[PDB]
Amino acid sequence: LVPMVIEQTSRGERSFDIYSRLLKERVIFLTGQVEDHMANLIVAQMLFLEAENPEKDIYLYINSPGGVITAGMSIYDTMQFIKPDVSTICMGQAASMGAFLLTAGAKGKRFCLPNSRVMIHQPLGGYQGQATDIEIHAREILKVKGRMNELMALHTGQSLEQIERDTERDRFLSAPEAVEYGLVDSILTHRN
Amino acid sequence: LVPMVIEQTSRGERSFDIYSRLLKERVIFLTGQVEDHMANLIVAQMLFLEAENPEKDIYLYINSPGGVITAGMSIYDTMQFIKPDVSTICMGQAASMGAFLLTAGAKGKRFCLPNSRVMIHQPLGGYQGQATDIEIHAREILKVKGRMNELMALHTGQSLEQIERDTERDRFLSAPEAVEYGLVDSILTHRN
Amino acid sequence: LVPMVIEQTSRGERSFDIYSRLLKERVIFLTGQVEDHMANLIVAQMLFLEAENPEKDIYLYINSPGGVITAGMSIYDTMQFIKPDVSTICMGQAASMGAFLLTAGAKGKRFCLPNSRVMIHQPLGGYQGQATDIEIHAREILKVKGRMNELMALHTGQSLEQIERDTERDRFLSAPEAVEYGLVDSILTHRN
Amino acid sequence: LVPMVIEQTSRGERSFDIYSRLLKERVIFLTGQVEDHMANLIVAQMLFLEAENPEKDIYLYINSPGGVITAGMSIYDTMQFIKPDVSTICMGQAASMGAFLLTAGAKGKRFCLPNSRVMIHQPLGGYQGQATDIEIHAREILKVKGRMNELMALHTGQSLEQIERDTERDRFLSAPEAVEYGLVDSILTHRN
Amino acid sequence: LVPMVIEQTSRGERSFDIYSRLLKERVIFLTGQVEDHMANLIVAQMLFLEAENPEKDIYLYINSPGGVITAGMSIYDTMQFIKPDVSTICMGQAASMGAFLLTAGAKGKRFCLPNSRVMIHQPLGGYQGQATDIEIHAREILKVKGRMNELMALHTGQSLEQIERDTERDRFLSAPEAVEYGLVDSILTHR
Amino acid sequence: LVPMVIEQTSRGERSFDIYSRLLKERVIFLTGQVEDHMANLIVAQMLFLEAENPEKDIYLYINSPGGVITAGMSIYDTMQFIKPDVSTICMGQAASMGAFLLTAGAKGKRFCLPNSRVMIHQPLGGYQGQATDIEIHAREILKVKGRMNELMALHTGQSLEQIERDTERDRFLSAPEAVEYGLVDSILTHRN
Amino acid sequence: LVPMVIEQTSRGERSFDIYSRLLKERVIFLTGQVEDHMANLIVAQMLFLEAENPEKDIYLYINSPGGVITAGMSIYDTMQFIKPDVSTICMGQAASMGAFLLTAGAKGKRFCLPNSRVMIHQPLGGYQGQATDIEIHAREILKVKGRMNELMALHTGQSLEQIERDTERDRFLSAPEAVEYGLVDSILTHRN
Amino acid sequence: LTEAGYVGEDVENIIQKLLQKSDYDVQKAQRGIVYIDEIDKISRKSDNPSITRDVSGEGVQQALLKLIEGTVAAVPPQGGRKHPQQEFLQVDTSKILFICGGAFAGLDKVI
Repeated sequence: LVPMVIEQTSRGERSFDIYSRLLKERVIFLTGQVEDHMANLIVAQMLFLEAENPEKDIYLYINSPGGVITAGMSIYDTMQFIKPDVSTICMGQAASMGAFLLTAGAKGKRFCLPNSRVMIHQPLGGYQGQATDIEIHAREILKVKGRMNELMALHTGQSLEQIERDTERDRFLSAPEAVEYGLVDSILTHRN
Repeated sequence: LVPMVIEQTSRGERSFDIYSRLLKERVIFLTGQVEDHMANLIVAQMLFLEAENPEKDIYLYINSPGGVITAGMSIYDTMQFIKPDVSTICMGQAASMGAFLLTAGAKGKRFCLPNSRVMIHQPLGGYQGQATDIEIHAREILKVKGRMNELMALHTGQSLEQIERDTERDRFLSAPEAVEYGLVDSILTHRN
Repeated sequence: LVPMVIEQTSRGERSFDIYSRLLKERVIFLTGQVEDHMANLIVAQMLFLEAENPEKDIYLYINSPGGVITAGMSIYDTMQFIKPDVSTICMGQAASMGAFLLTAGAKGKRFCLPNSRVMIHQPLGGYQGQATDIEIHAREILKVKGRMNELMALHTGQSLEQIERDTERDRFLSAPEAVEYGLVDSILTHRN
Repeated sequence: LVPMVIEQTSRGERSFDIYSRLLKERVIFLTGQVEDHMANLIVAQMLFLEAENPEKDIYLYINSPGGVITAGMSIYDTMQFIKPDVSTICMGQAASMGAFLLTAGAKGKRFCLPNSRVMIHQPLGGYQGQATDIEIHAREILKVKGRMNELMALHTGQSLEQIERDTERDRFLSAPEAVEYGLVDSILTHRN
Repeated sequence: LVPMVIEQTSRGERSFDIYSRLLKERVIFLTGQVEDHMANLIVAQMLFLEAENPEKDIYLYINSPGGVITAGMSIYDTMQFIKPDVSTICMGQAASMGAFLLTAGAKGKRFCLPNSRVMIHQPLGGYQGQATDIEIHAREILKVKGRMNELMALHTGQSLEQIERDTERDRFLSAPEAVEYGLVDSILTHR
Repeated sequence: LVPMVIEQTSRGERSFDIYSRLLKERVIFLTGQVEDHMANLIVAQMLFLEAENPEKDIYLYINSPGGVITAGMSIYDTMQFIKPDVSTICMGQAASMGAFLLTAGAKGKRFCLPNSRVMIHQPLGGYQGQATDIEIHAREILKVKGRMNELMALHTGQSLEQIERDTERDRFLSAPEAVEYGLVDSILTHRN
Repeated sequence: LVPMVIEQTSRGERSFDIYSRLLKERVIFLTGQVEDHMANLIVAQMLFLEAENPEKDIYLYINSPGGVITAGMSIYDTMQFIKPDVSTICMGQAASMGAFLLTAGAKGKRFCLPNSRVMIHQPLGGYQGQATDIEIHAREILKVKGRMNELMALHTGQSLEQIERDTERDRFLSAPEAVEYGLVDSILTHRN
Repeated sequence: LTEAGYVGEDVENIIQKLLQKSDYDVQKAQRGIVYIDEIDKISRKSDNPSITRDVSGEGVQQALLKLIEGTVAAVPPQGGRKHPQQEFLQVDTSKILFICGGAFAGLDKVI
């Protein structure tokens, strides 16, 4: 059950759900396995906030175990397209897509909690059919792997070859380790 | 759960769901497997916007893995029947039906994100029964394949023969490759 | 989720779902498998609109793969009973029952989209039990076959013998072919 | 889903449900398998209408395949108890229990659509256990059979002997045949 | 989908569901298999109506093929506990638990429709485990049987011995038979 | 479905649920199997009523077959903590946990209906694993048995030795038997 | 379901669910298996309440049987980051994750009911695949175990070595034992 | 009473009633006393954005402010609406005591 909160506005008081109240403050929650349905919902929130104030920054909280590659790309392309800077935050964990979207945030505004975890791995996929069709689908996932490693190298700042070596197998990066790798910029330990 | 947003108007503040708020701005969201139920919803949204302002251009975001052919044709015919130019955008991916509807958009207003993945294939179907019935149903899917390829050539501009060869098997096209093929007109990398 | 739209009248702003807003304009949506519950809903909408304005014409958008025969007869009888002329429009497809309702529309007001697919077949049913009971149910379904064919011949204008021959096995008719057969009167290619 | 409708009254605009709106006009919808839960809902509707205006008639629309006898028998006794006459209209079909309620309507007010199918059969049930219990349940269902046939003969006007023989097995009756048998009075071909 | 009804009064117009509108008239709908959840809901309706007016009679429409014995006792005890007389009307049928609640209504305010079927039987139960535990549960269910028969005899007015022989096995009854048996007071044929 | 009720207030009529309306009168319903979610709801009601009037008593109607011990202890601790006296009432039955909460009520305000059936038994549980783990879990459940028996003796007033003998196996206590045993103070035969 | 309660205050009375009403009083209910969805919701409540009054304390009721580790760290980090002290209360039980959050409360503001239970154990997980991947996951979970023990030692004040020995196997601690261990500061028996 | 510029009424009419007893003599009317009943209805409505422009409520209070504290108030001669009419009675309310009595229903809950 989602709770409802009251906001003391000039034009009386209004009741908003906990998530809608934070949406008004340019805060978007990314939780659970990434999919087409939820991705189209985050895209709508990003576009709506852009209209209200393009200058103001948008905050994104990433606590997810990963998901579909295509759905995540819609969010990534939307973030780069919109003028406002998206400040990504990692709570709990950030898998392959959660980490890719995390590092995709604006330079200097990527954060992670001290006890948070990060995990980066190469894409996973499969196809059943004739050898002819297998070769086709295999070419794309290989191309997607190279495409995702190029973008991650850009944000992290590391060489393309280094990302390939690490992404070959599942790798776990702690919050301080992520700072050195370049996925995030700083850690939010306490409010200052 | 869809968040609720407040819209400020002269009459006063009003509460709208994230999807309805964007509908007011002539934005229709196509998501998930295409089917008769969601198609009728999109059709109603298209006709509603036509009555409000048949001159303004409509927008149709396409992030779907494909689906039933018949449901898609209802959307395609509706887009062509109405006067407003339908500007299709590809977010995440666009399969056979998503691509057919994407390229069906108004000339010069078809777009795709840089990391989107387009895919086109021939129709898929099957039937179990007597040999006489099999021949009947087999002839329909062939007509559908020929009819769908004819329309793709009209929008993309490629020859009918080339469409048949390329659509014989699953073909994946990146955003830049789609521009050359003719499925889309431009790419939205950043807001200018 | 169903999007909500705002209607502006002298009384003030009103909020309707996308389906109810179209119902205000004498538009009824027939979608999916025909059954007892959905048929009663359509019947209630036809009667409600009759009271509001028995002179204006009602519209029915048929996109369905067919269904129960008994439920369809309730809709057919209701259309012929009420004074308002019912205009039937085929979107996507119209199977046996959808086609019977499509052709049952008012003479001259039956329309179909260009890429629509119409299919007409004879009734199908089954019974398990004693031979005596089988003879009863077998005779009943044959009456329905003859009764349905007699009504189709009236609207389409084809001879009863011709309808019986074509309906013996599944027959797929395109939008132009349907015009010749008599199921529909004209095609709605573009807004004029 | 159910489409909302607006009723224009001097008090102000009122948003009603499609079924609730018809209930205001003394129209009750009997749809689907007759069960205890839906029967109590119909009973409540009848009692409510009786209080509002016991003089005005009530219209019961029957489109169902039958069901439990105990639940259906609670509606029959309610119709006979209340002072206002209960008109019964058959849409689509009226099986064993649906037919008993149809013929149970007020004399001269029972109607049937031209293409509706009215089927009547004897009660069916079963029990598992000891021989002593089987005798108890076997005698009970037989008494119900005689009870139902006695009432059916009263409304239709046919002798008890004829009803017993005809209802020994499933018997399908068309709308005109039902008039001669006595189940209904007139056929609503067209509005006059 | 339950329909909505509009109540018009001088103060204004209010919208209520069909079940809530009838609740204002002290009408409770007992339906389906008896259980703790549905019984708790009926109990809440009895207490609410008692608070509104402890003098007006309450009507209870019974249509159910029995159910859990413990849930039924909650309804029965509640009816006797509250001052208002709880009328019982049998619609469709009233099995073992439904019949116990039907006959439990206030004397002279128990009704049944002409075609209703009333069936009474002894309690049903089972236990799996050690022989020692079986003896405990067997004695408990037997005590419940004697207790229920005693209560039924009191309301019906039949002797306990007569109730025992009749309730040993399923005994289907009709509305006229129930009147002479004592389960009900009169039949509501017409208004 | 929960039926809503209307309450008349100075401001005007207010629509309330059946359970919420009774909650205003300091009435809480404990029904069904005991578990973590339902227990927190009861705890929230006890605390909420404490704020309204810490002096006025609370009426808890118990009808349940038992459940989790940890969840029940939260309710028991909450009852003893708050100032208002909790008057427990047993409707239908009260098993091990239901009875523990029943007898936990304020001395002199514990009631039971005449036909209710109370039952008390020792805790039951199980663990699968290594012998070492079994020793730990066996020690914890035995402690719970000793702790629960110690509390039952306090409320009922019987010796600890007598409680252990009776609780070794299931013991069914009627309403009069419970009064002499000490579980309840008196029977609520009638309102007066 | 949850009972709606009305807040009696000037400028109009607001009706809230019992959970939302307590949220206004800075009370959050952490119950059930810990997961990403429930933990993310609690994070919003913590951040939301911080805006109203960073000085006032926030109360958290824990009746959870444990859960995911990543979701728990999202709450633990949020508790530390927000300036208002988070007062934790144990109701019913507090397993490994619930206990970690219970002890994570501000020093001197950790409570537990007298009949509450607490248990602490090492993290449990599993992975299926190649030996190379197993080494990666085995090292990751071991680091988590060491990290969790370090934090538990800090709050409880116990030595890291002692925590390791005690958490090797499930260890059940009663409310008084928890005080000596250091998980909680005091017990709430009765209101003063 | 209602806010000025509306069809309901004007607060200046209060002095007209006081003049009837005073024989329309402003000299003695200035030393009179006044009683205003049902003042509770003039209270502001709950959470009003003020776009409604309350005339029956807040508008009445704003006009009475200067009247109670004391100020020359034009009074029509007899049963006439405020208008460019040259004839107007200037009555000072500085010495005219006011006693506002009302039943503030619901105030008990507030206290």
